[PDB]
Amino acid sequence: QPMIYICGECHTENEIKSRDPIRCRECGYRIMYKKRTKRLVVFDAR
Amino acid sequence: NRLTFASTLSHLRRLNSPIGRDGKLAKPRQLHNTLWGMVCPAETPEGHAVGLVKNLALM
Amino acid sequence: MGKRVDFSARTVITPDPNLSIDQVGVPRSIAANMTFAEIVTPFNIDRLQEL
Amino acid sequence: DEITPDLWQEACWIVISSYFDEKGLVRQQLDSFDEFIQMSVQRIV
Amino acid sequence: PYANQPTVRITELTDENVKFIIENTDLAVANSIRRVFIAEVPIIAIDWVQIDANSSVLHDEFIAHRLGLIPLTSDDIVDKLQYSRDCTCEEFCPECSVEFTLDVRCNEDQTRHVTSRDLISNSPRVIPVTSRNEQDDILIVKLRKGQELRLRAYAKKGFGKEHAKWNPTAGVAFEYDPDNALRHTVYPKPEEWPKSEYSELDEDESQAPYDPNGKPERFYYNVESCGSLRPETIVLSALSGLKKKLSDLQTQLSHEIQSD
Amino acid sequence: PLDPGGYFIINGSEKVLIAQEKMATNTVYVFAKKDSKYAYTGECRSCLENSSRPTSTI
Amino acid sequence: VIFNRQPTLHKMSMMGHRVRILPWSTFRLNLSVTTPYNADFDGDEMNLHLPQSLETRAEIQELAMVPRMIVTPQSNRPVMGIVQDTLTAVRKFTKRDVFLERGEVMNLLMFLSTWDGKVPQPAILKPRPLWTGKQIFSLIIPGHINCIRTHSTHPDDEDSGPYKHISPGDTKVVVENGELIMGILCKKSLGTSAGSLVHISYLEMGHDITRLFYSNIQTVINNWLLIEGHTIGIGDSIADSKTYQDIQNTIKKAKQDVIEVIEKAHNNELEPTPGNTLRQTFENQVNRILNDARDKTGSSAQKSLSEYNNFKSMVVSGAKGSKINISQVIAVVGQQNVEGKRIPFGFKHRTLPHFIKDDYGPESRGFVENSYLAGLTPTEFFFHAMGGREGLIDTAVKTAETGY
Amino acid sequence: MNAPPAFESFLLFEGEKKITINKDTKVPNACLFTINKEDHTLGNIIKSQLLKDPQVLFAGYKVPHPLEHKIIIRVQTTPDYSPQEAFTNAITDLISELSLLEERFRVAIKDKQEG
Amino acid sequence: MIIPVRCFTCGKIVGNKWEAYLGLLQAEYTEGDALDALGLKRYCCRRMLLAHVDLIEKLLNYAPLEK
Amino acid sequence: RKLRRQMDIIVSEVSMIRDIREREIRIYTDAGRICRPLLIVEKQKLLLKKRHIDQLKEREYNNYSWQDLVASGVVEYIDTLEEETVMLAMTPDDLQEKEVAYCSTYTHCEIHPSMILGVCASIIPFPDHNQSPRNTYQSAMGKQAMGVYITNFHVRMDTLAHVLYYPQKPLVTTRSMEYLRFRELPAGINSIVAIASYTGYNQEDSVIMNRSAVDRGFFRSVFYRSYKEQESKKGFDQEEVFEKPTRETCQGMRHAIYDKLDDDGLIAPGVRVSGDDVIIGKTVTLPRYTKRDCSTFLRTSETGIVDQVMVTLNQEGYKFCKIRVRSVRIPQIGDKFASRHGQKGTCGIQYRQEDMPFTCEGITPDIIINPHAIPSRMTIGHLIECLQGKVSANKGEIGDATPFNDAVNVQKISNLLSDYGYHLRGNEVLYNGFTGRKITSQIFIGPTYYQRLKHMVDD
Ligand SMILES: [Mg+2]
Ligand SMILES: [Zn+2]
Ligand SMILES: [Zn+2]
Ligand SMILES: [Zn+2]
Repeated sequence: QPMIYICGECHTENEIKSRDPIRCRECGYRIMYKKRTKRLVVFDAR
Repeated sequence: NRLTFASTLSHLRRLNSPIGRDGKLAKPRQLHNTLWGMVCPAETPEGHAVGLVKNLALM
Repeated sequence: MGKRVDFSARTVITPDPNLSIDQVGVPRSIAANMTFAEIVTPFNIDRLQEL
Repeated sequence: DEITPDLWQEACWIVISSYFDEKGLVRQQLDSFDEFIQMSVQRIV
Repeated sequence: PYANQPTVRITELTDENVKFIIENTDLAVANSIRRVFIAEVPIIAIDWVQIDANSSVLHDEFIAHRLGLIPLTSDDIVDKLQYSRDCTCEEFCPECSVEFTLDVRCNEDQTRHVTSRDLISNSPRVIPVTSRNEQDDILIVKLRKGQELRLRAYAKKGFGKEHAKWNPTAGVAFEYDPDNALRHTVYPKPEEWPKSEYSELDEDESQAPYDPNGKPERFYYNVESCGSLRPETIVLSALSGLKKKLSDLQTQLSHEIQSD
Repeated sequence: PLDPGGYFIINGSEKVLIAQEKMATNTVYVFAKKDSKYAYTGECRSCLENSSRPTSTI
Repeated sequence: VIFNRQPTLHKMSMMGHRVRILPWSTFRLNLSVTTPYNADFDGDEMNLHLPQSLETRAEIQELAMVPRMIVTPQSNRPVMGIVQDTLTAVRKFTKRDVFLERGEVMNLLMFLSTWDGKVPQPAILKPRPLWTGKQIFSLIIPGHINCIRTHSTHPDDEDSGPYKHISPGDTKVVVENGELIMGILCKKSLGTSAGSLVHISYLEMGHDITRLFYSNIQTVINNWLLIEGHTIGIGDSIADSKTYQDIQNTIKKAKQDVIEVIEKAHNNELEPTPGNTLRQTFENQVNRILNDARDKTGSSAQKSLSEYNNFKSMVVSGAKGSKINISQVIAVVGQQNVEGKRIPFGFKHRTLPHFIKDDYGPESRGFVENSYLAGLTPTEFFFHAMGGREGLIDTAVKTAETGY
Repeated sequence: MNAPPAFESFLLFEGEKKITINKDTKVPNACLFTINKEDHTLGNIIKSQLLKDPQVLFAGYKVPHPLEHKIIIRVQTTPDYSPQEAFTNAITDLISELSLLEERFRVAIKDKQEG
Repeated sequence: MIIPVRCFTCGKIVGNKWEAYLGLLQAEYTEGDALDALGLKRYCCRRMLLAHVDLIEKLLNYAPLEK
Repeated sequence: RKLRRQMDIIVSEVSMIRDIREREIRIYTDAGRICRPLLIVEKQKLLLKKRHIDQLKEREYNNYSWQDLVASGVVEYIDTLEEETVMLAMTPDDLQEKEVAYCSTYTHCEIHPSMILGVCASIIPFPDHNQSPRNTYQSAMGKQAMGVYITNFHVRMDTLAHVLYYPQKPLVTTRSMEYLRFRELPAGINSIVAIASYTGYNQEDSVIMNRSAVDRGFFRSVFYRSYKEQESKKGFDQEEVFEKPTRETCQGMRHAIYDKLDDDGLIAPGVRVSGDDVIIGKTVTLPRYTKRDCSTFLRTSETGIVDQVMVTLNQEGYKFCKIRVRSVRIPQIGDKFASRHGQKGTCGIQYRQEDMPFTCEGITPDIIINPHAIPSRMTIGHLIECLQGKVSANKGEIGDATPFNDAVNVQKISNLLSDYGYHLRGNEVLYNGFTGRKITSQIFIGPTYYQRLKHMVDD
């Protein structure tokens, strides 16, 4: 439900809900990056 | 082209002669003696654009 | 005169001296996606059923 | 004063490195656009 | 119609390599032994990774594939462990795997070199070679201030044919007939070729004379181990493995003969 | 730092202008066509210093 | 299935093949069936059509299969034959000095489908039992066919004098009752030429027999080449100092002769030939002098090759290359021609700014006096690019005209 | 997309026999041993050991295809002998040779470790 | 972009030789003598240490995605 | 000329052609006149003295760069139209006194003849030893070779990008790569190749690879694919929006499961995504009621993993998402490889280290090519490269394969190779990996810089 995003300039973890223009409340940067999922992904060392 | 640093440099140093790939005349596609030092005699496509699409020399 | 067709494939080729001149190495993926409409008969009803 | 044949191979490539250290690989593209913004546009207006 | 009576004579034995000589045996037995050293010698290596966090410039698959190539001391443990195929356990267990852990974070300004020394295992016998108490520690990945790498790996028992990471050898110098007596090779200019280290000939000569009744004998070896298994353990584990395949093959054979 | 540049960015697509070759202008070139009513033809693609119109070929 | 490759030029470009299922994701072909398609494995793609009816299945099984498409009515000769490796190894396999032990033979015979299971009595029973390559090829050849061919190195002065029926070099291929009595096999005896062992196998014996004759020649010879092995390197492109000195002297004389021809024409001491202009006469004389030097240098190199040389093993068997490629790699590349003429004066009376004006000499007009091994000079390299670029242009232009 | 599992080369498939014997009808006293999940490691040693048996007239091995991990071994023996018996003795002889080679290696290792 | 673990040809560990290799070069050592001190005799392993380009050192010049 | 050489009123780019026979004197200042630099030549000597090379060595201290060299009247920018009236010298050696004077009136000299080559052709070692078409086919492949197209590839969300796991600089390199930055961003790996026929799986422009090397990261690469999408608010009639679709409200929902998506409608990084899967859940309002599904699915036969996800605003102030998928591409049967001399071919089969040949020492060749490709194509540079690479690896240096360099030939390389216990001609005895028996023909083996091309079989 929280959907925390990351910034490209300040790298601040800010919460952004749907129907909300993308803008970093900490620095105003307009590009947001998602955080690594919590699912358990397996990688075979081959 | 961002597949390798060589392609990027070549694409940024690419030439083009507007003779038309449709043309079947070998005179404009031939490696003229005047391509020396100004153009690569080897760097050129082998398809239907031989000799037309060139590549500048290093210097 | 020339048109697209079903039940076809295309990929890179590879040498294989362990095959006869009349043999061609078909991958398992292309063979799995491509099929042959075989009619059912009491001679093949058993095999076709298991398949 | 004169560059001997044994030292030539080092001098020629040294001169080349200076060229690529100042001009670059795409200098013909930058200089073209530069002269266009400085002179061409102002002249066209 | 019977077996040979081979001999052995070791000329060099260290912790990295072992140089021995086999005489009075067939070329096939010597070659298969060479193939077993690389492809049929069990060893422990990482075969399962679960990245919980990786903020480094290298993606997960780059690290996972990189962890597998890290040699783990498996002298006496590989013989006790079992294959995941034959084990009656779940996806993992202590009898069929060795759990690893890694937790590193670059808090300082200097680049943090994530090495094999950070791989913490639950079993003290199975550990990275460089961590075994000179040689430096293996470099897994470099980290920048603010980056993190945390995972949970699991090692398994396997051999070379499945993956090169299960190869305990770093080079197997197999040689026989240093002097070209059997003429298996044909040097168009024998004078232009060098002399082998095992050659017994005067510098004035190029190759030994032809021997029609000669047979390939006196095979030379140099088993340079990666570090996991001692150079001598690779040979013993190899012969035992090659002897096990033939033993199992003999059983399946008798199972087919009596059925026919 | 190694990116040499020399390209633009339009709608997120890195575009590069390919140098187009063309016959020199303001120069006299005497050619000879084998199949034509004229034996020798001397043309000159003319254009003012500060180009403002197409090339008036005479 | 129907296996096709574009451009479909001739009727053999769509032949019927039997399916073989395996893991990996590539269309694996036999290497002999790649000549009809003109297909190399340098990234080529070839389509595969699967008929969905018994009628179409039976139709292809009797009309378009590879066995029935071995011989072509275009030139009444086979289109598919032995190939790169199987042709060079079979040459080095049927030689007179090829002897196989009891172990190696059993490994080869194990790859034979047309084998009755009876090992042949070796051509040498003492002091050590040894089979010969021809003694094994006799089992590969089916039926009791009879053929006569000649190796590529077969001299013309042999069939006249003595030893005509007993060749010293093991030439004069002679197959009798399905047994390779003697001779070294090559493209002339197994390739796509008329009257070869394959063409005779398809005529006398059926198509199924010739099919196995193809596979057996590939499996066995390749399994034997695994022992003998083949390679190519600098040792095969190098020649003794004597050869280089003879070549440099030969070229030094050619360049001196041209200088005399130039001096003659410059002093009006050269007259035109009937039906040619003075300039055409000058170029013809020069082209003749240089062409003669290239041939003379090429022969000197061919003579300098040893029986172990791998380049010679390719030209002899005809698997790939020719005597010209060797002459260009060792002795001299030769003159570079543009539009059937020497390098023209692209500049004002010059081929390049490094040469003087009005220099019709060999180096100025594109004579590559160096070999690919010794290295080409800057001028010789640029000129060599023209002779090559002209080939790319033609290959890129004729496709439309020829396709139309 | 089609990369076959690596363990598929050594593991036997369910319902698949490790070794199958097929009597050859071309010549008498001959058989073909089709062994699954093997390679040249075993074919050569068994081949070589079979040639040394004078009662074996033919002994060879082949790989129908490298991508496969099976092997075919042909064995022809004298009428008084049997091919299956040769394939068994060849294994028993190889086992003893390796056992002797193994023991003689431990001694050499021990002698070298001490001095 | 970073020194591999094993040599593609033989399989010898080389990941623990890059840092030591650099520490020697700055000590006025030759590329050959340095590779010999590390125990690299075969030209296969020597290739890995002499033909490698440490690009990760350049990837670490860019700030990360998270602080 | 004196004015142009002094950076006077006339700039260096000015061309001054004095046709002598025809009394015309054409000066040009127009743009597009392709030209190149050349070393001016006095009566019989160069103007580039030793004092210049000294200052150019300390270029970082005394700020003495190319511009100060041109202003000194040592170098001159010559165009094609002026080359006709210029008499060049390929090297200063031509300026010396010879038994027979050829020109004796030189007026210019070349810095280095290798400069006539472009970018993709300069990377070729010994291009003057190969057939010209081959050098051309390589120049067209160098642009298709995998590597590191740019250092900041983790930030760029390109639609197609191939990154090599372990790039390596060529042991046999030219002195021009230092300027192309190929040493920093190479596009290939130095491979121990053996030119031999091994089982026949490398015939007709094909190669046999070492499966063990591939297992250690040999030519392994990763495939980055970026999917872009945006929600358009063109009008109140129908508006798109990123949101996890539902089977009860959406209409055009495929049978694929949408559980991998988040409430925001975008998938999260680190998730495993296969073909037919959804990464962006987009729904469009209708005029399965009142909204239709317009989700973006993945291309078939991809089986990748999401590297990162980006969300921002386009020019129209609408939401704009970019998803960069990552897929590791292992070199397998069908993948195309090519050296720096036109020797292109696909991996016919992958043999393990145990099944591959080896020398007296445990050196198996990573790649095996069919020698039949050398004679027809006459790519001698491939053999010399394989030689200079064997000398460089055993000597501890980087081979200088400059095209036109008389100080390096095949003889000198051979003598240097005989000092390290190897055959002077590169050949080496190999042992059949299946039976251990020697190979009658001493095979040719050595390090050769090979490249992997994006033209894979899976694509
Ligand atoms: Mg092709
Ligand atoms: Zn921010
Ligand atoms: Zn378990
Ligand atoms: Zn190595």
